[PDB]
Amino acid sequence: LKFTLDCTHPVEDGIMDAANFEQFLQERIKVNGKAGNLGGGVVSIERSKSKITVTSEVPFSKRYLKYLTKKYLKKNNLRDWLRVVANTKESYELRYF
Amino acid sequence: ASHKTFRIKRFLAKKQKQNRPIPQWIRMKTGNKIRYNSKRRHWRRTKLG
Amino acid sequence: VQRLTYRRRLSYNTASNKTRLSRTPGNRIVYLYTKKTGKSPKSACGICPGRLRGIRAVRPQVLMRLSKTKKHVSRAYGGSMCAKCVRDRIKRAFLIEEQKIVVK
Amino acid sequence: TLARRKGRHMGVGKRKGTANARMPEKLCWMRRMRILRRLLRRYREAKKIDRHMYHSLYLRAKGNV
Amino acid sequence: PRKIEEIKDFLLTARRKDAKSVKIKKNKDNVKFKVRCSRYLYTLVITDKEKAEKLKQSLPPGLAVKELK
RNA sequence: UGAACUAUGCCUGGGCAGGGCGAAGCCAGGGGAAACUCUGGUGGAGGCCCGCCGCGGUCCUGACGUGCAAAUCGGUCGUCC
RNA sequence: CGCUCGACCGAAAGGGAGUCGGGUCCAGAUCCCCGAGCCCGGAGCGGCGGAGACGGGCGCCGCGAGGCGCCCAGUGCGGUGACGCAAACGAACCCGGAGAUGCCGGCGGGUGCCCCGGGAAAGAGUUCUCUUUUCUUUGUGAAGGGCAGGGCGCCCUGGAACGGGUUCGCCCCGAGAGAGGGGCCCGCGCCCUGGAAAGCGCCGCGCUUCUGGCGGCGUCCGGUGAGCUCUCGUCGGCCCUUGAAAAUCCGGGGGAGAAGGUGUAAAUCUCGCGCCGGGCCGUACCCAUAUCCGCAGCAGGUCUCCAAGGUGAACAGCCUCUGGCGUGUUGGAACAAGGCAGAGUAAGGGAAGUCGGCAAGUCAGAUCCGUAACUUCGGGAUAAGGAUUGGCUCUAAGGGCU
RNA sequence: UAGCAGCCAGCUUAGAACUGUCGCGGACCAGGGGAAUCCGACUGUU
Ligand SMILES: [Mg+2]
Ligand SMILES: [Mg+2]
Ligand SMILES: [Mg+2]
Ligand SMILES: [Mg+2]
Ligand SMILES: [Mg+2]
Ligand SMILES: [Mg+2]
Ligand SMILES: [Mg+2]
Ligand SMILES: [Mg+2]
Ligand SMILES: [Mg+2]
Ligand SMILES: [Mg+2]
Ligand SMILES: [Mg+2]
Ligand SMILES: [Mg+2]
Ligand SMILES: [Mg+2]
Ligand SMILES: [Mg+2]
Ligand SMILES: [Mg+2]
Ligand SMILES: [Mg+2]
Ligand SMILES: [Mg+2]
Ligand SMILES: [Mg+2]
Ligand SMILES: [Mg+2]
Ligand SMILES: [Mg+2]
Ligand SMILES: [Mg+2]
Ligand SMILES: [Mg+2]
Ligand SMILES: [Mg+2]
Ligand SMILES: [Mg+2]
Ligand SMILES: [Mg+2]
Ligand SMILES: [Mg+2]
Ligand SMILES: [Mg+2]
Ligand SMILES: [Mg+2]
Ligand SMILES: [Mg+2]
Ligand SMILES: [Mg+2]
Ligand SMILES: [Mg+2]
Ligand SMILES: [Mg+2]
Ligand SMILES: [Mg+2]
Ligand SMILES: [Mg+2]
Ligand SMILES: [Mg+2]
Ligand SMILES: [Zn+2]
Repeated sequence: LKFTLDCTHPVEDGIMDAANFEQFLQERIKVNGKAGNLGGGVVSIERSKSKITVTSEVPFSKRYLKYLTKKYLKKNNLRDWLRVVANTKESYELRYF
Repeated sequence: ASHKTFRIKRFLAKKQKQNRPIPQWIRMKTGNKIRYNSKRRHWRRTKLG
Repeated sequence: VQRLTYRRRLSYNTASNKTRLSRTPGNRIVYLYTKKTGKSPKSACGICPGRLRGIRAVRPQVLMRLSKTKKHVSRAYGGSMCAKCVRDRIKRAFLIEEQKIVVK
Repeated sequence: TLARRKGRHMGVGKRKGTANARMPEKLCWMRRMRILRRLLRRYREAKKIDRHMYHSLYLRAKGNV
Repeated sequence: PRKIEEIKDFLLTARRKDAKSVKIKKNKDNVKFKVRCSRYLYTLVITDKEKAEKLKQSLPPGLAVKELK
């Protein structure tokens, strides 16, 4: 239902920024087979200070966020610099190697 | 095989202890007269039956 | 898929080298040697083909450790004769002993 | 396999076994006979057909009718 | 292993002459008392929580207890 | 002195994909005045058929022929409840 | 007290009571360590508990709960029944059961494996474009208790033709079906004790021969299948083939005997538990294109178990994952003749080659059509002779459950 | 009451359109056939 993405370490070192990574999710989240408008108002994404929260009424498997997070790192040529790890439940942190 | 009798296992134990090389001090004791054991057997070349 | 092996020296599929697959607590599938299936007793009449009832079906020497009530029934010939052939032995014994009174 | 479910890759030139090997005729008869007799036993239970009409349709179904 | 269901029967088996030790396993939903005997390991599954301490102190003296955590 | 090879017999164990033709028995529907017939389905018989492992060893008179081998190798081939 | 008694040897695949889970080594392991059991043997006290043990009939003390005397019981009990209860005396002798029965075929129950669905969780892979994607991991021992499931010519009531029940096939019924209600057996399936503490998966911290340790979270929800094996049942088929013995164990018949006289005794098929013991021998490794045999690291020979994904009828052939390996007693550089092999290919002709169609060439799967002479009527027969076959988008028919 | 609604589940068969160079058991797997004569009946064995 409620999942978060903790990316405080990469934005503190000045590699990425939560402002661009948030906009990447709005255009690549597939809802009901489509990626536009997030299927309406069912899937709402909120962006805090270096912490993005995704909530929805459909199951919305959390490992889909890890699928798009790694898809975001490879797109920015830093796939070999960060490691998407689930520190706690309903969470996803980005750490170094 | 893995299933041995006590008599066969006792027979293989003696042939295993006879296959030891000649002690080094025996060579100096005999003045290199007995240099190597003339009854050394190999498990591939000589079979004991 | 794993290919498991035997656990004893006997490497043939004999009548006593029978196994079954069991899943261990270590998330493995190993062979587990089972005992041969027992047979319930038959009737002493030699007529009824079905086995006896109320009696365990185990190996012969297993019957040494079982209790007596697990090896017979509370009837007259229980454990050695079926109920249908007991009631026929009662009627046959009574009716034959009655014809031997009429002759006198 | 998802395409073979729609009939693709299963034409005449994609078969190398006898029709009785691809689908056993003895098992198609076993399926159908378990479907009809199960239907006849439900109509007799629900009193849609009596025991006299059930036995007639049972023998008629045992024959290829 | 045998499973005891009554609390009176557990204290009756825990006071045997062959009672080696009693192990207390605190699970998430219940708490088990595993008394070790000569042949079997009797286990009393107590689903209640406050009834566990009322039975932990009810154990006879001289029996070694081991709290498994 | 030998049946550790092989020949035959005995005791006790093990093993032999997938397919094909498809016999008795049975069900149903038609023909008959009876004798009894016809169609479909079912059934799964056999020192039966194609055929893998197995077990054999036809042909090439192939390879090899001081060989891998004091009898073997390849394709092909016989049989495989 | 003894006829079946004629010593004894003879199976590391026959018979044969009882051990499984986790961990550990440079090499050991169902044997060691930890945990959980089990079997056999042993007991005048065999150490306790329970069973055997249920009390009645006459008078009084008595307006009472109970207490006084005599006498008589009591080697268990329930169900119409199949049979069930923790036990529930019993010799000689007899009878029976299990040990202990072939091959083949059909079907059904259960595991294992495979497959499908979670737009499931934890890591990893791919991202130039697309991919809520791809890959890996998602667990429970023996023994006991309970319950699904399967089987039963097992019992009671009752009574059948308008015969009915029923299988893929059969088979079943007045010597009693169908239906209703029960009993027993097998349960290796599921829940629980074991048992999560452990085992795997992931994450974090401490540490670099005590260090080689401590913590966190997870170990999930379902589906079916002409799927493949194993196994337990069940119904058949075949034989001028009938498809082992014995140790050992049990039940019954039998009522010889033993037990005490009013609360116990004899006896207890542990009947709930406790106590002691289990000696001797084998145990490493190879098991075969280098640990066996063939003079050898010999292209030979040598008995078995386990066995995945795709194509396909297939345990065929070709490709891939787990696992294994360096091409099988050597490397490098050339591509002459002549060989062996690739069953290499070929203009026009098509057996003129040759002892001879030797050699290899055509044909080949499957579907739909069509198949003579002859015959022992079974066959011949895949006779012969034709057509169709990819890919893609649809349509139609064949099910289950409420 | 010439049965309907909801839900679930696979695997096969038949027909049709379109389409590529008339190619489609595309590799692999995989019977040449017919008319007669001699001998042995056949399977098996050496
Ligand atoms: Mg040798
Ligand atoms: Mg087998
Ligand atoms: Mg048929
Ligand atoms: Mg045999
Ligand atoms: Mg033929
Ligand atoms: Mg062959
Ligand atoms: Mg061969
Ligand atoms: Mg020969
Ligand atoms: Mg040859
Ligand atoms: Mg030659
Ligand atoms: Mg030469
Ligand atoms: Mg002997
Ligand atoms: Mg044996
Ligand atoms: Mg080892
Ligand atoms: Mg004992
Ligand atoms: Mg009493
Ligand atoms: Mg009493
Ligand atoms: Mg007493
Ligand atoms: Mg036997
Ligand atoms: Mg036998
Ligand atoms: Mg069978
Ligand atoms: Mg009945
Ligand atoms: Mg008796
Ligand atoms: Mg070993
Ligand atoms: Mg070599
Ligand atoms: Mg040349
Ligand atoms: Mg050539
Ligand atoms: Mg030419
Ligand atoms: Mg010429
Ligand atoms: Mg010529
Ligand atoms: Mg030829
Ligand atoms: Mg012909
Ligand atoms: Mg003639
Ligand atoms: Mg001639
Ligand atoms: Mg002949
Ligand atoms: Zn009888």
